[PDB]
Amino acid sequence: SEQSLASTKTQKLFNNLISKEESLTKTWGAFGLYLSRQLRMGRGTNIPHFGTFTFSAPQFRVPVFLVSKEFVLGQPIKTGIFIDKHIRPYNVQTSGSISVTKINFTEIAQYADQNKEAVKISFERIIRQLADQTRQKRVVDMEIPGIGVFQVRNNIAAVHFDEYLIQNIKGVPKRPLSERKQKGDMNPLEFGLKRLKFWIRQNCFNAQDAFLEMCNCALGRTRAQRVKVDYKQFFEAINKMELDLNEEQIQELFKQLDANKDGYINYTDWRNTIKDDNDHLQYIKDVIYKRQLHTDDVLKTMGLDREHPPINKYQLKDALKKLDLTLTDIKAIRVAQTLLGHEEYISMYDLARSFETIEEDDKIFDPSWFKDILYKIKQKIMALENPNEIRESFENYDEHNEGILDTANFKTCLMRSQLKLTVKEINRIVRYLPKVKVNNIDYYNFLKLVERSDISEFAVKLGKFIKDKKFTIPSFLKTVRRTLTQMSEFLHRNVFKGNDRLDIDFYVNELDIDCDGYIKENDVQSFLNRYTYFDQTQYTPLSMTRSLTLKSLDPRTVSMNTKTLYPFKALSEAKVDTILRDLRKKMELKKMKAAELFSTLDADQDGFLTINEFSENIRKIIELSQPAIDGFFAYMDKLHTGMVDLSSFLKVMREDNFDWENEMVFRIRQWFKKEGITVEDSFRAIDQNFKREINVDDLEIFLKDCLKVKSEELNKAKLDRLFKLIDQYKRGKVNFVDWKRFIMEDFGYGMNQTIMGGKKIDNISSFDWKINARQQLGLVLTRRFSTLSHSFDVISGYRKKLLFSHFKKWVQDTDALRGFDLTESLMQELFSDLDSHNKGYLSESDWEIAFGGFDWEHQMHEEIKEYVKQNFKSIEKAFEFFCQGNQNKIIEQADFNKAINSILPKRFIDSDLKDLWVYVSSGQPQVDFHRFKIAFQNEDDVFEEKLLSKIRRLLRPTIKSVKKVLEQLDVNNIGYITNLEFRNAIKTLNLGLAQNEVDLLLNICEIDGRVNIKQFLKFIDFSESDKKIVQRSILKLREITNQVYTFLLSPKDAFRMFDVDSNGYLDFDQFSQFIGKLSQLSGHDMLPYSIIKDLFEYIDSKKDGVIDQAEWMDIFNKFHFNQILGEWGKTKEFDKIIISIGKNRRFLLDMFGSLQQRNIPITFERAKAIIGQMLRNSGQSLKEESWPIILKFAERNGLIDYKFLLEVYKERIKRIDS
Repeated sequence: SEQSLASTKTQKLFNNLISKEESLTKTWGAFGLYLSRQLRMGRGTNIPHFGTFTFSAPQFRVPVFLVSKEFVLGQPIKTGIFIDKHIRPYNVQTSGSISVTKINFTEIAQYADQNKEAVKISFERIIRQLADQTRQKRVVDMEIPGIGVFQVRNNIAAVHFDEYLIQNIKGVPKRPLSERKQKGDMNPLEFGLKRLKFWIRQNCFNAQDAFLEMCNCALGRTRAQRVKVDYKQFFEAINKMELDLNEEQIQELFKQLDANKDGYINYTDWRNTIKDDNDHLQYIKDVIYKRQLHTDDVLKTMGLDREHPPINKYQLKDALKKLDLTLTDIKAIRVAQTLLGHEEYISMYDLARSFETIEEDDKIFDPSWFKDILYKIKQKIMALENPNEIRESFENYDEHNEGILDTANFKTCLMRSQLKLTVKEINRIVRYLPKVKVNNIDYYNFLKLVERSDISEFAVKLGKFIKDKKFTIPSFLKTVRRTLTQMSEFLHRNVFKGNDRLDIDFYVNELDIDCDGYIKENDVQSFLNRYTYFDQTQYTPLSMTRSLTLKSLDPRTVSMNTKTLYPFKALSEAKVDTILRDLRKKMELKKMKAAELFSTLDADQDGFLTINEFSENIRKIIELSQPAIDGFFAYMDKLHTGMVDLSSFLKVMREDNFDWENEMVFRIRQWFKKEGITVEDSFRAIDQNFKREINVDDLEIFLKDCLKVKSEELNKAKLDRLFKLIDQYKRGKVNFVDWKRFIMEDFGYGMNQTIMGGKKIDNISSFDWKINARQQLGLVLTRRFSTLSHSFDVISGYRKKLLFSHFKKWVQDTDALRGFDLTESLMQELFSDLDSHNKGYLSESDWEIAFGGFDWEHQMHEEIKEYVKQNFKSIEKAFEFFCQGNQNKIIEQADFNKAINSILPKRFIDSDLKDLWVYVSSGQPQVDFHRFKIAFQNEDDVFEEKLLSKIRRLLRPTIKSVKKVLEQLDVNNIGYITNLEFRNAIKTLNLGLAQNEVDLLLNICEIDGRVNIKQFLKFIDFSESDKKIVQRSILKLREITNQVYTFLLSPKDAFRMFDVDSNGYLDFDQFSQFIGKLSQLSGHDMLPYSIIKDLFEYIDSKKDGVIDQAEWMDIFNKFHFNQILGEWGKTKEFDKIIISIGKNRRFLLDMFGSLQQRNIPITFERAKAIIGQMLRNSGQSLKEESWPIILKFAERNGLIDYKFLLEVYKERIKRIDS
């Protein structure tokens, strides 16, 4: 144990610490070797202050270590012994005359290669340290090298010796000395100034005119040149000058104007304060001010936006000429020069600041009010109860689903929404939305902008990366090549530098549609064209054979299923009707028929419709948004197979499933739960003809009888479908392996490698009929063609694309789907399943990926070796059986062929057998064992339930009636019997029950100290399933017993004869020769192996591996006149009568010769009367019905030839005696 080693290292560490180890280690090892030697010697080892090692008292003797009373002073330590993981005390004070020697320190010294005194000192250190522990530890365990662990617990001590040592020393104390010896050898102012200037420019007054003007306003019409204005006159003027200035602005303006600070504004101060700036720049500024133009409107009028890069003088004058239509180029250049100053470029912020435009208030997210309103609309949208209400209203107002609405309708939808948008905000938004078709707006673009790292971004970036540098898809593939890993590395190094290579793999695994590990042109095409639908995995209809959603798990080689692109969401019926009405009226205007549209939509003329082709084609008639087209496409494809054919598109223009079969699979699995019978028994429960094969007849019988399925619901088609679902190996007949794997296999562990020939796909049931049909397809292809390329070419008819017509024609004239009976829709979905990229056609690579993993020769091989492994205990018994008893232990072609034909009838033809020989022998004319090995490598309630089941099994062959015995021990017919007579009755039944379980039955049936009978009989019986099993075996057994009677006379005599070893028990080999002899004599065929083993298990009711005389009788006792004949056969009276007949042979010789000499024929009556008289003379009486067995066989032509009977009886005795 680890604790013992830890304690030993603890002792060593303490010793090392005290010293501050090798000596002590070597000393302990040497002492252990010495103890091992002496224990092998059989001599006791007495060591002072330890105790003595000795063997136990007898008989064999177990080593026992006695602890000395001086091992620990003051604390009594008792002598104990270890047994059964436990340590028990020992109370033997005598050594049983076992000579005991003292410890030899010189021997231990020479073993340890150290000084004898040193070894003694170390060993004494060991004893003292052990004693100190035992004083301080209640529990002590210490190991001895080559002996075991010295264990202490609760003041009880013993040593856990080595088990191998114990077996070795067993029997030593009785052998001579030499053998022991051999065994033991181990060799404000600014604003006011602006307002005053604004007026001065407004009324076109210069300094003179403006001065005279406000002088007139403040002081009336005056003509004096020298006019001075004080603060009060200036204020009343401001009131009369409507400058909209408050008192503070007025005071600041007056203070600034009064340059001399004399309290009066003379004309000198006003020339000093304001200068004539008659420039068009101030004109434009005044225009912006009076019209109250916002900044962004002015910018867009000039042709520039907030994000426009800095502009030079040329773009500046162009924008200015855009702003003012009347301005000339020279004036615009002057204005641009003034604006720029000494800078080559003017920033747009500088331009806006200089223009003194109006900035919008309450900006939160972006200086542009357009993005501000977009963000506010967004926040309200996810603040809605339904964020999708706006798009629903937009679609409702779009009667044609064009995605396009005029200004009026888009306006109306804007007002009618809850967005709480003002009319001014609403009409401001529209003016900057792009206008398609003059007066129409695409609201999907608006929704995308308002809404505005994943698979979509990765696909878009990859597409742009491909497009920018002008590479076609094969050119891109070749450039990358200059597999998944290379693609990932190239993407990480050339495109997505900012993403981790792990994320690059995370995207490339989605780039691999076909999941073969290789990215071809089709993968890139599908990924670029239909990437948008990678997030509709929540809408696939879960056929519960396939469960849950599973992602790209970054497979090593173990791949997964496909949850990928499709437009699965569908429009509702009313809107589909509206769209159909519109499209049909446009077609009627076009005068273009339905089937004409159907052919026209099919661009590639393949007979089907795909989402890419439809989306690119239907838009050429009616403008439809992506959601509308996708939904109507989903509505058409009720099969959801990725294609829409002529018929379904007619029907939309104008099913069936497999839930029942898998549901029955679950129900059958549940019904197995209650039974408790084994897999072999439940397999026997179906095959009622012992045919080992559950054909359609056997399956339907089991279905309608047990499962109580209505006969109206069972037709050939679905029964064949269920049978094909069961049949793993597609053999048209279900053996033991087939049904066993049907019942046992788990759904979610990917055991379907055995089906798909090594290819693994997880979370897909092996029992899905799609995969079974694929397996049948692959096996037929491998059987009827050489190379998959050749098969692809011939099926495709030397074409590059395989259409649905070619495939259905080939399966029809090939009968490859016989037994599945798939309908047209089912064939369409199968062809869809074969198409991984949903292109509507299969390429050569598709064919190879779909069927490359199947090999009928290989499949043949693993099926054969699986059968061999399961049905033979070892490879040796197998090889011996296939040797057919050959004395050279080498299997020639004929022997192996015969073995294969017998073991698996009708599986193979001569060519298959020759191929088997070629495969197994590797071209050698003979096969040996090495080649064969290589080629073929309350709890009580359940306890009583088990015991009752065992007793029901054991009472099957007992001919004695339990009721009869129970009544015979019930004298008064009261119905209660006490324990003693119940025990005697159970013994009389001779059920071989051990005392513990008969006491268990006593506990079961104990009521007030008595056992009750009627309810006991009610409790133990035969179940319906057991009765059905029992009824099955008579007919085979009845004819076997018929042959035994006719040829082997009686079963008892045949049992005696074939018990060659004379142990009273038969193995399976003697039984094999039993059927061999019976078939040879009877002229019937050799019964093959599995029927033989099943009959052997039926006869062997004890499961002990052998058949005794009792079971041999009881099984054969089951087949009134014949019943009593079988009864008397098992009796001691039968053999006693034979012996009494045979002991007097000479008497019958003389008597029969005397009758013959008197010309008296020996008929039946005379012989029977004489034998009865002889039996009466010996005190034996015989029943009249039991005469024939004694006499019928020896009769020839109606006469009894005595010599034949006498000789066979003599042989009978000669066999019986031994």
